[PDB]
Amino acid sequence: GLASLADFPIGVAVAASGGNADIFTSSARQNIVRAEFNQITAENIMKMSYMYSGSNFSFTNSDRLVSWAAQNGQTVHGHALVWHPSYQLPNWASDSNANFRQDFARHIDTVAAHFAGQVKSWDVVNEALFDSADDPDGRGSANGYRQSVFYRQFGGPEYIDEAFRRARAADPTAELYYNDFNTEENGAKTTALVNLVQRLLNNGVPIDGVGFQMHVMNDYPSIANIRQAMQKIVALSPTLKIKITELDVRLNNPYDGNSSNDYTNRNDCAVSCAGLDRQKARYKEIVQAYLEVVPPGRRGGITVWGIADPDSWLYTHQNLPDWPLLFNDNLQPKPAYQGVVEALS
Amino acid sequence: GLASLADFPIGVAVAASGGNADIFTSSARQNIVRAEFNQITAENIMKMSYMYSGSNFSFTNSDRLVSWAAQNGQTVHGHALVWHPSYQLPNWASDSNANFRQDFARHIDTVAAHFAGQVKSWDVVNEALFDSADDPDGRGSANGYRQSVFYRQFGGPEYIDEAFRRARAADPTAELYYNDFNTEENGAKTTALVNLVQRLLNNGVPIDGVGFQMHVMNDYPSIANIRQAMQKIVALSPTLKIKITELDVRLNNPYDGNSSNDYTNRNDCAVSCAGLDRQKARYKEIVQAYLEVVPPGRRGGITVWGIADPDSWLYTHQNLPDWPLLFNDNLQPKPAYQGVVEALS
Ligand SMILES: [Ca+2]
Ligand SMILES: [Ca+2]
Repeated sequence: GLASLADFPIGVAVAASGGNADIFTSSARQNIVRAEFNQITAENIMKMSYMYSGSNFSFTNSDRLVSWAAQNGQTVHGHALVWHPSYQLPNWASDSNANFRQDFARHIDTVAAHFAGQVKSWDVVNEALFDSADDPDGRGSANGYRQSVFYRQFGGPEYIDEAFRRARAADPTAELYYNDFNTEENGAKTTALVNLVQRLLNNGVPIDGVGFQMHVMNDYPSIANIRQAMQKIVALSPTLKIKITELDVRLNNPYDGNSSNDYTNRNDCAVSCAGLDRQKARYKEIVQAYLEVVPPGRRGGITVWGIADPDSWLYTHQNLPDWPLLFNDNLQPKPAYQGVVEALS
Repeated sequence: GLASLADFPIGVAVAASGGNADIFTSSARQNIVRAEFNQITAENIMKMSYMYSGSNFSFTNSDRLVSWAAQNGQTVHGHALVWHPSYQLPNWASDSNANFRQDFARHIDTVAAHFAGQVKSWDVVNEALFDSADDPDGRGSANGYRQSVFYRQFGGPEYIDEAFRRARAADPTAELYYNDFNTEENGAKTTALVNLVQRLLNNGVPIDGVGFQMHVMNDYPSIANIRQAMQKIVALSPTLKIKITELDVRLNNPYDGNSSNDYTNRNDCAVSCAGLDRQKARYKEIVQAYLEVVPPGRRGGITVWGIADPDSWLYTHQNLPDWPLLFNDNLQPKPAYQGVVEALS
């Protein structure tokens, strides 16, 4: 399948929290992963709070998934050491906690050391950049940075340098990624990414690569913008790796000022519609831009953000159905799957 | 069923956009509606852009639903004449449209007149108040108002006055509501709701009632605050109705700073768990508060926001499973349903 077409990881996000998408329980999903992919990212269960039972570390459920990957031909991309959303914050990660920096170091040291040579790569820090459309903390932009509890407790972005350094000491074999979304738009957040990254390289911070989420729509951003965004990063260093971490492709755009081109019914694109054909071309042109802009030896992987459309976070979004992935509600390849094969080939 | 225990509308949101929850297609859902409820709101298909095919009005799909309702014992609550989210804006509702005010008028006048004796009540304006959590326009607060396209085009909140006057002229029998969420917290948004409603009452605007969406969690906000919030609005006018429009109850609170009390697994509360028992009590206490606070005669209805848990918008939220409604994944009544019957009894 897909993995055989590339010399770098071709990954998928897997669910492990019950219900239909559960990788342990869905032997049909297992067989797609075994046939098509060679790396897994935990969709949720390696997020920060999942490392804890109250205040003790607890790795039973995540060790389960990593041991599954190992026996099923998959490396694992660890997602994620440091990330802000309150639902996944350990209980220590509070403005009130005066031992915050200590508990922050023990987290990185303990988790990275625990998975030492069982995980290929980490999102060491995820989503550190201010995003106008996504600021739950409310605080607005601090020089390009999100003012999350980590920023607030460290007084600045130096929690980023510290997470890299600590992870690198704890596991000297792990590929260490900075990961974020909307940095492919080639706008203000892409510029903040380049400055973020230049600063870490200037400081001697051990970062191995930059992760682009790539949660895109069929027709936005344009690929010239995605191309340029990636080019700008590849230019920063002779060595720095580029990984597409979270690739999914929305047929619907609710931000384009045009409600007349929206698919509003679940039946619209269950078998055949123009949007599925554009989706084949859109997956194709992104994987092409990747191969063209990212030299061999610096390709960290392409990962798609789930197995089958009904598993997707976006199978609904903005009160609109969508069909964002390579496999359809029946676990059958979509024209999207072909676009990726044609690009990789 | 529930509707037989009250002398005000006992309603439910129904889906009609394909898949499992589609009311035209699920005889099992139809039978539940016929048994339990006497009012429907369309979850989606009565939103603004659904009234159009391109630039022309198209009432075909919404007429089918309204026909459905009248045939199966249901009144209809219209949702909504005026609302900001971009996914549902007709093509006219643009800063680039020199005819905005004309197109705005023609929308209200046409849709209201078209449903005139067919829909009992309207959300006339929905979500006009600024919410710190929910500002996609990016503009912040203008004196407690959301600076939506309607607010910008009017230079202020007088689009609200106009929408109520035009609905009243176009369908003089419809009960005319203002609807909003987080106004039950008794915080800053309750205070802005107070200003909003005072102003309309002051201007002589024909508002009939205030809707509380009531998207709550098991333990937040407290019913003391929910009680006082409603009291504050009942206090404004000797005749203003109160309606519960969008009631659902989350077991998971990912805002309480504790990731140790979350249910992370779809199986957690599939059969029984403590959250389901609290949920019975939560539904019960909210309906009791309603009955206590809102005089008979001023009771606009209680509506629950969907039929069965998997139909719910919150069946997943913040990456966590949830179980928000009165019927379970198997269309069996949950303890939630008893809490309602108890409060109504
Ligand atoms: Ca669109
Ligand atoms: Ca919680």
